Amino acid sequence: STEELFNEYKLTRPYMARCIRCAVGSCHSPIAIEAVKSDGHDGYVRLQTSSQYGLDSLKGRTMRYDMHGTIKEIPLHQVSLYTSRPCHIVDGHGYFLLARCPAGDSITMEFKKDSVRHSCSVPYEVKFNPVGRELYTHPPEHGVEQACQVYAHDAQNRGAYVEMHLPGSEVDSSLVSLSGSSVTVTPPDGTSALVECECGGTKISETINKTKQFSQCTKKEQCRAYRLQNDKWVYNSDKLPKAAGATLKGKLHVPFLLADGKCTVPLAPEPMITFGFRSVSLKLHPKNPTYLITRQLADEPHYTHELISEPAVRNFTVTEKGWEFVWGNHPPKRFWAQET
Amino acid sequence: GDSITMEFKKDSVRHSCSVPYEVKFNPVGRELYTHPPEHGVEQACQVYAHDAQ
Amino acid sequence: STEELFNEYKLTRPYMARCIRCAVGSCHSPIAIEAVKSDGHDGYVRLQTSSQY
Amino acid sequence: CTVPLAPEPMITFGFRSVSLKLHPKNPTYLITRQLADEPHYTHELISEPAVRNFTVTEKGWEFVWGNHPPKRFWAQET
Amino acid sequence: YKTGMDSPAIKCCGSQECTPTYRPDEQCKVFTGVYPFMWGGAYCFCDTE
Amino acid sequence: GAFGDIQSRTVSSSDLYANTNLVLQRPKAGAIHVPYTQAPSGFEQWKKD
Amino acid sequence: YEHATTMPSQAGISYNTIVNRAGYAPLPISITPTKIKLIPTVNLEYVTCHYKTGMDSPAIKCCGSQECTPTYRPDEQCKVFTGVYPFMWGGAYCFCDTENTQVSKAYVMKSDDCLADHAEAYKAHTASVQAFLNITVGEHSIVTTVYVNGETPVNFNGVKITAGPLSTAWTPFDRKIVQYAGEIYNYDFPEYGAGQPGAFGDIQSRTVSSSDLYANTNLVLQRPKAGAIHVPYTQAPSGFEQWKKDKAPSLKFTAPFGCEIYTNPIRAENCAVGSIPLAFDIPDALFTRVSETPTLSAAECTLNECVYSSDFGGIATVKYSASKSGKCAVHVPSGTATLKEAAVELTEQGSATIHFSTANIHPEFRLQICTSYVTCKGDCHPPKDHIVTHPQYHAQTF
Amino acid sequence: DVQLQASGGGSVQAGGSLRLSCVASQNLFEYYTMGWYRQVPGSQRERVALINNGGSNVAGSVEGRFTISRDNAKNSIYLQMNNLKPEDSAVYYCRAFGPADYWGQGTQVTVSS
Repeated sequence: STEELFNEYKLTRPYMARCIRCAVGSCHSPIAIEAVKSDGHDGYVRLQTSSQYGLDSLKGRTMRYDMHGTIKEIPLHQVSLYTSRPCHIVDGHGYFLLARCPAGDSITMEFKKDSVRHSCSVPYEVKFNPVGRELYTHPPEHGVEQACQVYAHDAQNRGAYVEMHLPGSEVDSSLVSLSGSSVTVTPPDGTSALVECECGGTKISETINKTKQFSQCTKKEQCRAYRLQNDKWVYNSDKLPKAAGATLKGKLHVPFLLADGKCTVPLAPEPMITFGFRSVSLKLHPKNPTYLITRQLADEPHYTHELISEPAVRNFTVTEKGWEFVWGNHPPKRFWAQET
Repeated sequence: GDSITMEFKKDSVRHSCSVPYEVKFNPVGRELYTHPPEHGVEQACQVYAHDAQ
Repeated sequence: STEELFNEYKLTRPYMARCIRCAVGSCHSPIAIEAVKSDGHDGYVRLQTSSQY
Repeated sequence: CTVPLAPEPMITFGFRSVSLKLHPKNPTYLITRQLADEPHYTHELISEPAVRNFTVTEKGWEFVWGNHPPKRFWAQET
Repeated sequence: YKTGMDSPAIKCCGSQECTPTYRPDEQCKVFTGVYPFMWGGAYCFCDTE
Repeated sequence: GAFGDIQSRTVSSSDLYANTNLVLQRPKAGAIHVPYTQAPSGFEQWKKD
Repeated sequence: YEHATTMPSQAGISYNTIVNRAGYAPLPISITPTKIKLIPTVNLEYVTCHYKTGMDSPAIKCCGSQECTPTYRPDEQCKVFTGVYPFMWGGAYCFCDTENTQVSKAYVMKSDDCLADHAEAYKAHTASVQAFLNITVGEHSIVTTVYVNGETPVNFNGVKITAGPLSTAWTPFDRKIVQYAGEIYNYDFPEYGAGQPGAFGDIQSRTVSSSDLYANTNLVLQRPKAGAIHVPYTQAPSGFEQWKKDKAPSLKFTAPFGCEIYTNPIRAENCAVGSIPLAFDIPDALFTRVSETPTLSAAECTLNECVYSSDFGGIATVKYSASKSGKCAVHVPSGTATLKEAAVELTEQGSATIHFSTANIHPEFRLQICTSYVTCKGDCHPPKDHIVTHPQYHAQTF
Repeated sequence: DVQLQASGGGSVQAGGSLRLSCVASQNLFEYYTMGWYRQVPGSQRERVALINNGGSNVAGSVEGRFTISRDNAKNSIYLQMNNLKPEDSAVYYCRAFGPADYWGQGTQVTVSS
């Protein structure tokens, strides 16, 4: 069951934050990306977004996000992401999203509401890490299997935790309005509010579902009305204001961990050998940049580290003590000269 | 691209014409990028007019 | 202010002209290319055609 | 228009010597020049990471990297 | 490594102090006279301090 | 900026010596965040080597 | 009381002097040049940009003959073709087989996109120099803009100051100049009426709106394709285009002495060449009598920090016992050391610490302080940094 | 020292429009929030509008009539006034606030019924 592996996110909410570049420009968006970590090999990326996943206002493929205080939802497949070529999302849990993406410099994620498209683009470089010695750009279709490190597709609890936090006091200019002479406050039903005014002296008043008219004010700009909450904690993000007092209320395990799995790598051509006395000519013809890693079995290896992507000829001198060359992911090859 | 093609589809007829006129991208600054980036410092530039003044 | 710019083009008509490349061969297409100009920076291209927009 | 901005090179000082490590994402111009009457102006396009060593005297030295602003330097006695 | 972040501690028309947690390579710095914003207008209404 | 930047006695020592040169710059006006400048992760450059 | 001095031609570095008079105390002078300009006289001759070959409609005739009517457009070419069979979407335009005559006409004008992006030719000569300065004489601080020529002294509070012309009249500008997109190049173009194809200057307009054009691009008319209607042609490419494919790096990046060219009014900023003779008609009013100024006794100079660095990396504390307490001008007649400050407040019996830049391993000199001279001696040491980001602030002794 | 030079002030009638322009001697907007303050003769300086990367906020007295815009490249801020009324007459100063605070010298704006 995932409820015990998902009950933790019944205790928090999504939030709407600052986006340096939405569809317009410097902007406020519900999808600000705090960080994306990508330390796999075949292109698995874990993203931290400001929105929450998998939780109803349960259901699997639904992003639950914020909008000016009100929490809305939409299935994941309406949202999409790209860097230079479109991505393929794997899944998402809580604030984290596991996806498949190509190489690039800037992430750009986008979704669409009934009339307004909301996007966010950030210049966090995407680092694709090829495996072994055969360098490529897209995952292969066959070959030989090796051990690899890949982010886990599912959610699990492990020796790593993050920090949720108490919600703060968010100002709201909609709650504060202008009556005929006084200032009107209409806090949301079932929650208290705090309006600070200096149109006279500095006032601090808490209205608990109490529509209140306060004199001495002419415009609403002389006052600021905040909103208060206790439950539905939020992540230790730098884009939000701190709460009141020590700001610690527990910790939370992390999903999408780097596990040891198996990955297939292509196999390079078997090179053409043409041997003469104490020497060998090699004709090579790789499909891609592949490493030749050679040495001698003597007191001094004279090891050669080099990368070939173009078919080339090479002559080497091999001693009686032996010789080693490794071509791509093939096993090492041994050749000992004989007196002739 | 060295050629430009343009085309539309009638009820059942596809009209399409192509010409080999060079279409060359002109990067700005001292970096020879290919496709427009997302960020960076702001400079003056010369570009066509979107309006029809 | 847009309509005064727009009105002056009501004194012309669209027309055909020969495009060497068709969907098959060389035609007198209705969307012939008079010329193509590309001198901006971001690849925005102005194109001269035989039809009206 | 916005323009791409290249990473910061890695500098290294030495007695009448300056070494530089370079890692361009894309092809970018380096334009270097002495601050004297005679330039030895060097305009070059770098597209691969590389290492390069120049000499700078007490008379000054200048270089511009991609779209970054100009960089001036002056040698002294050590 | 990975850079551990804390939310900024903001006081409007006031002042703050540094509380060293003694975590490794801790960096705490205080800047006055800011004018931060949030979506629903300015987060606060002061001009200085 | 090189090897030895982070030093933990073992995998689960729960302590570490950090020498990574965290330098705090000033944030943007009218924007809540915590910018920073420091040396690159030395492990990255070493595994490049 | 006229006084003449020579100013190094380098903006951003302060210069301190003393006007000495027998019966009066020295008058300090502090001058910091901010910006030095070089404005050559500029003559516009013409502009050049993208060309474009507009084509006239082919005039057609069936069962007859046509003629060529000259029109005298720039590099205009007209030709007659015979024996064709034209066509359009409807069908055959003609039922006459032979003796069908076609007049094909073409010419060149300037691209209408280049009203803002067009290269301009220029003839430059007779350079003049101007300077922004911040002056302080007798705690009278001013910021001024001055021409350096032998005329036009600046006047303030009865003080006249005449700047002597430069010690050298060299210009980084050459006679013949081209500007493009705000960058400027010393390249040789042809004159008016002698342009060539393929190279810069192929087409030539006297101004952007002169509407008188010269064109030479070897435009040749080719024989039309049979069964079609068009004006085939062949010509050399836009010489402006291949010149902008050449683009030798701008004088901004090949100028001598590292002084920066700016093009709003074209000039070169802060060319560090030569020196400016100066002369100071300072009235006697600002001078101070000796009795009005402090006179000291029993002064001792000690070198605290000694490092022959480019900057003022030298600390010297002079202990003194002064009769009166008052600010006064302190200087070194020689060039061994460059003092950071020209004057320091004097107490009755205190000591004064002075910053200076030195270049002698065994620095030894006499410093003049407001009445008298005191010997200063010590030993400097090498600095620690191989390269710095600022120039020298002293002269190098043999 | 950084200087804020304000211009565009003058004399107009009621129902007219104007555009002020304050230009800074240095590129300072990227680190500063720009503000326009009006001062009736004998009254304290009071905010008209403020602008920075987070948007623009205008005073409620002049909402829907005064709008503030910024241009970092030109180092210029513009305040377009429309439908002015006789009480709008005052000396308007541009303020740049950051680690340091700078006040514009100001220009006279007069509007008559």
